[PDB]
Amino acid sequence: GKSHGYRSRTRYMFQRDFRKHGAVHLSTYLKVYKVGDIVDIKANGSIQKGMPHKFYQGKTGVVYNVTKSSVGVIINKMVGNRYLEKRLNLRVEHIKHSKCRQEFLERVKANAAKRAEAKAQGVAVQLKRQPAQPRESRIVSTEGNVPQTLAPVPYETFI
Amino acid sequence: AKSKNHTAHNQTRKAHRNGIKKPKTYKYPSLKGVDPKFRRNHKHALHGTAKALAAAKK
Amino acid sequence: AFQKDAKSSAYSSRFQTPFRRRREGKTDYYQRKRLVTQHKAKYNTPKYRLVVRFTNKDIICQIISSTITGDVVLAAAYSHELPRYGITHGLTNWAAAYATGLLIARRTLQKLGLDETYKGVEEVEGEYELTEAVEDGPRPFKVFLDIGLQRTTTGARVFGALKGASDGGLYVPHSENRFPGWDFETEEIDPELLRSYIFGGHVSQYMEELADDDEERFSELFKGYLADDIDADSLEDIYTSAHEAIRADPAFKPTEKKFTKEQYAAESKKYRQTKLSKEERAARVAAKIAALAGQQ
Amino acid sequence: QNPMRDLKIEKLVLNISVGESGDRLTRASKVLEQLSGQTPVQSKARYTVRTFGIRRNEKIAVHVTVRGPKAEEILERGLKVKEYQLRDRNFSATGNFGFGIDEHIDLGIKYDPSIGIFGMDFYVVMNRPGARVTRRKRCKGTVGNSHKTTKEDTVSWFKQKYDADVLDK
Amino acid sequence: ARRPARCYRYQKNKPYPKSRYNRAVPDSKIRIYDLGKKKATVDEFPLCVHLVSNELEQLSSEALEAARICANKYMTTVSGRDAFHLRVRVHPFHVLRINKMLSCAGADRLQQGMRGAWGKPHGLAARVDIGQIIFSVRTKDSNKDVVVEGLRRARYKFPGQQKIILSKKWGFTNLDRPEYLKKREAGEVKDDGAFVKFLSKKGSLENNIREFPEY
RNA sequence: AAGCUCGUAUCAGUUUUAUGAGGUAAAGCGAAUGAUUAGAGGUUCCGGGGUCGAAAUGACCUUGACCUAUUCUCAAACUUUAAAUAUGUAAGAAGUCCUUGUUACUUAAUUGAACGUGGACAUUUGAAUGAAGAGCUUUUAGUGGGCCAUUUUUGGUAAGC
RNA sequence: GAGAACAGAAAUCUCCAGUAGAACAAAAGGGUAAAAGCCCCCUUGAUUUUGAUUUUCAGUGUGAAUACAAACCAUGAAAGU
RNA sequence: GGUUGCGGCCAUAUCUACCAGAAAGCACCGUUUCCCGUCCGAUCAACUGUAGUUAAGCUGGUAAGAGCCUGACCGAGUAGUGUAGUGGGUGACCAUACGCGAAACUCAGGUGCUGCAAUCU
Ligand SMILES: [K+]
Ligand SMILES: [Mg+2]
Ligand SMILES: [Mg+2]
Ligand SMILES: [Mg+2]
Ligand SMILES: [Mg+2]
Ligand SMILES: [Mg+2]
Ligand SMILES: [Mg+2]
Ligand SMILES: [Mg+2]
Ligand SMILES: [Mg+2]
Ligand SMILES: [Mg+2]
Ligand SMILES: [Mg+2]
Ligand SMILES: [Mg+2]
Ligand SMILES: [Mg+2]
Ligand SMILES: [Mg+2]
Repeated sequence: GKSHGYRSRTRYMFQRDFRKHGAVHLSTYLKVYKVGDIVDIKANGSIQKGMPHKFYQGKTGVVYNVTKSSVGVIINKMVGNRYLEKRLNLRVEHIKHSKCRQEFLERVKANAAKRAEAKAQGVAVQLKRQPAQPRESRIVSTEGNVPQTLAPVPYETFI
Repeated sequence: AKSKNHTAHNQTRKAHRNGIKKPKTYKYPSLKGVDPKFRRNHKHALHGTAKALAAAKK
Repeated sequence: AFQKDAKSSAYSSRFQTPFRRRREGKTDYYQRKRLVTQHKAKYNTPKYRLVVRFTNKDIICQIISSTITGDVVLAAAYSHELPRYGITHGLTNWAAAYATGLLIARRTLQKLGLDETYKGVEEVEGEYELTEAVEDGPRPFKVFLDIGLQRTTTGARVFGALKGASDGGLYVPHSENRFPGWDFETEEIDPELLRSYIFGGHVSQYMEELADDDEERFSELFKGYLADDIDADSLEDIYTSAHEAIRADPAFKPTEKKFTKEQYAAESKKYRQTKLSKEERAARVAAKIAALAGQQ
Repeated sequence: QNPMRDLKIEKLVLNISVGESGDRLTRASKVLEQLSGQTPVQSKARYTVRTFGIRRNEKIAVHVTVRGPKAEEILERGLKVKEYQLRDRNFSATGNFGFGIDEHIDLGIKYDPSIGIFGMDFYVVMNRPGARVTRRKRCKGTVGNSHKTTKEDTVSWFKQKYDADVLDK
Repeated sequence: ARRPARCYRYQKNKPYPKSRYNRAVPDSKIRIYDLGKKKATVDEFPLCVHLVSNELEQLSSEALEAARICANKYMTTVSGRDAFHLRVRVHPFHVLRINKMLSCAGADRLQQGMRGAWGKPHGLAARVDIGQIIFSVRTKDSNKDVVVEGLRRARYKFPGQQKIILSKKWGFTNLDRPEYLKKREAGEVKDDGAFVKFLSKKGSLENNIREFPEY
């Protein structure tokens, strides 16, 4: 018969990152999680309690609850044709603070600074990010860089 | 008389006909799973804040 | 080397090294996790450890909180500071452990402004009691005993330092069944034996026994007592006056630090071999190769 | 020219591995308790191999560990049985050495039929000061190569002390 | 009653080796892979000739054994038993399966059709890629034509396309002949068995002195 | 189908940027596990034998193993490494920061936690592209035998299986 | 691996090496080394109350599991569990 | 800069073989009356800091060292792969187009960094 247990097909997912087995370092427990914090879920196979289901491995959610040894994380799970809210109770060994918003946070700080300097100096902002632009014109010198002519090589075996 | 057993064929098309809807975020989410000790103290704190702000209307 | 030394390349490649302080045999990380890990619903509250260590010739008593960058010392007390309070011998015995615990407790309470409140057990009688919170006042400074790798035995100097810190006004949760005098056959501790140990009674009784017995052993041990004119019966009042002085001024006047740190570094650098450069390594390799004009 | 790399007897272990676990084992325990002067410990079997009737956890052997002057005295007493002669093969590569005697009764009190006759196994573990580094709880370390006990050093120590000799290699 | 090899020519299945999950696999037909003067030193046989696959297919152990026997027999009777070292460089590790519908017309009465059709181990085959060397043979340059003809004879025992390629390496080493000659005159090559060991500029100078006294 | 609430508007089978997750393709096997070819150097203690040796293993040879450094070839239920495609999250006014009120929670402690009162910050309000708009609800039909093509892929010699 | 009477290839003792090549009831996979393994000491948290949550999923049930709350306890020096 | 206590990251820190280490610290080390634990004061407990030593631990250095770490127009834009064609080929498979892009290999460099407190020729 078929087998779909809780930890089915987790053989490599919940493995211990070769040469990184054993005790969890203390920074994991020294991190502090607040309601509203964004966390990535990655189960530690050595901590069998408070473990996420395999579906949430690699999912990023928001902390909604803080308990003695665990946090509650809000995930949006695709079920059918819509998203359902799921609330996981995960021990802190299975989560870490997400850096998915740190770029935005430093961008907000830098944008505030740039706006302040703009309103103290003159009128120019350019606060929105821009995609990589097409390259501008450039002059390529041949001084010491005379073009070397290449040709396709004949076939040989070298076996 | 055997038949087909399973397929996810056409299921994503059906799902996307009315689309995968994002779950309509709200300000002030529910406090369903929040620690009850915290909720008890939160109720008392909010009641105290309400009383203080009621007296603050002068 | 041998058939089992110079381990294989695969063994070395796949070996996972323990944490450095586990390799050094200094940190029990299983115990440290449970000591350090704070209830997540407090979010900043440091868990303070009363770290008690016993080297040869010194007793270290620290109060330590944990951060990601590393442990932070709030207050520290060493038994080599006890000569300032009037204890110059047996700086690692049970009474010195009690004195160092009392000193760290008093110093920490003074640093936190909790010395006047939570005076502790000033009238030491060897009774088992914890520091009690004062009504309508701040709770006592709570610390948790950290014995490290020291074994838990009935009569250990680490629990002597625990008793000292608790009597000094620090709230250190603990039971009495590890103090000297705890009757393993019943459910109560002998307070007079505990007080004797607090005031060095076991050492003084040994001194009197060794005096009434063979005397060259009493001249080998306790030689400093004879040279300082410290009779056995004076140990109790020596430790009593030490407790009074500790409570009077637990303020940690540090040493004067002659030969300041720059000179310390300069002197230590002379007896310090420096790593050779890659040019020097290549030169030595070339010298060793050229040393074989023929073959040795 | 060696300050405190003084080879000395770490311990002496007297072993009697009886095939059985009853009165014979109790008698052997009495034998190696009487001369050791301390209560010995009975060792259980781990397998059920053949011809011995040994089962898992059957308490088929008895051994006793002695240190200090008593260990030296018992070692000298057994070297007198061996006539102060040993084989080079008796010396381990790690610097320890042992021998075996039968007819334990030739030393101390006599045959004692109520106790019987047993053979014994002397193994002497040698070390230098600082072996505690290996055995302590905190900061456990490994003895350095120069400080390690060697078969050559133990042979030299064993023929210097006890005025004994070894046999052909 | 062996099935024709066309039934198992192509690499249709994932690799199916003998393992703890098979435990019942017949023995390979080819058991000898090194033959000729397999003890000859690297210096003795500079020329290398490869029989090289030009298809992604499977070579049965029976075909491998037949080709090895044919090539060895030709090269032995023409150039001598010890004028070459021939190495089969593919091993039949893939187990072929057979779902047996044998005989006894009326088999619909005692046969389940395609129900439970998982086959039993039928034989072994080596899975070869395009360009993968099937046969290698080192010899003296004077024996080039004999060795090429031996490989050409063996080529008839295999399905698909194979090519005879004269290697630019020295014997069974991975060095081009000029490079091996340069290392040999520099003294950084030592005969170990039928193969050699090379001096490296890494490792302890003591051992690099003890072996390779090129200093 | 009926609509309803709005539309200064919201979102998206898409890209970008930032940040995670993965253990498949490939690759690897002088890296672990398991397979696997050969020779070489040591255990003749090798499992012992052949052969002498008066007899030993005493000297050889040997086949088998073990050890050492090499060598050929492999893995759906092996693996250090490890893609491409696919995939979670974020890219603001429900934001960033600042002052200080509530609590029976928490702290040694106005320590913090959460929620508040007050205050500053609209051209690009903070990537791209698009947006017959967005959101919401009720109620019902039919259907619940499928099949085919490219690619991935299992059983099978194969099949318009 | 090197040693020790009977004792041999396997019994017990000793040292050295030993990243787990062992063990953890059972299938297999994961996990685990001052432990989760082995031995010893004390125990009944295999308890009470009624909720929330995860997997299967219709986001029904059932089973199993997670994190709390409110009690009463066990253990430990203690943090804790 | 050395050292100790507690640490963070957890080999650039490990491993192998040698050499060196002033001051302090640490350590080995001395003792068994008391508490305590052992077959064994070896471990654990306690006492002395006194009798001794840097021998070992520890720390640092050395090694065309093993491992590990970092980097590379090194291999290799290779293997693989997303997309495309009424492309080639009997087929097996392959080439091309628009993209993404390894691992092994080779070479070069490196061999703990660092927080808090105390202490030191
Ligand atoms: K052919
Ligand atoms: Mg993983
Ligand atoms: Mg159907
Ligand atoms: Mg513990
Ligand atoms: Mg198939
Ligand atoms: Mg998989
Ligand atoms: Mg593959
Ligand atoms: Mg334990
Ligand atoms: Mg079930
Ligand atoms: Mg001692
Ligand atoms: Mg001790
Ligand atoms: Mg030295
Ligand atoms: Mg190296
Ligand atoms: Mg088309």
